[PDB]
Amino acid sequence: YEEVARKLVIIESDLERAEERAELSEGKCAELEEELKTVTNNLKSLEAQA
Amino acid sequence: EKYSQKEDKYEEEIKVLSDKLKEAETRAEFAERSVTKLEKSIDDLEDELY
Repeated sequence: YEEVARKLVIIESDLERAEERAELSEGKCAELEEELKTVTNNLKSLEAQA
Repeated sequence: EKYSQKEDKYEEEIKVLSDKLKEAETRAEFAERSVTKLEKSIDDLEDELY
């Protein structure tokens, strides 16, 4: 119970971290979608310009 | 940017060709007046020779 309760806290903290990594990797992927759309739109602007 | 510079290099090729064409055409049309003047003088000299 204490091994699984402290590991429940580790696993809740690792859920908070796994979720934080879901949010951070999703948040960064979404930032990259914006960076990507920005450089894709700049590329389309430069490609249209070129 | 290289295509902006090519826009200029090609525009410069047009400008240079426009100047070279204006010279070639002006020289051709002037030289064609020298053709017609020499030719007319040749006909007049032939009328005199006749």
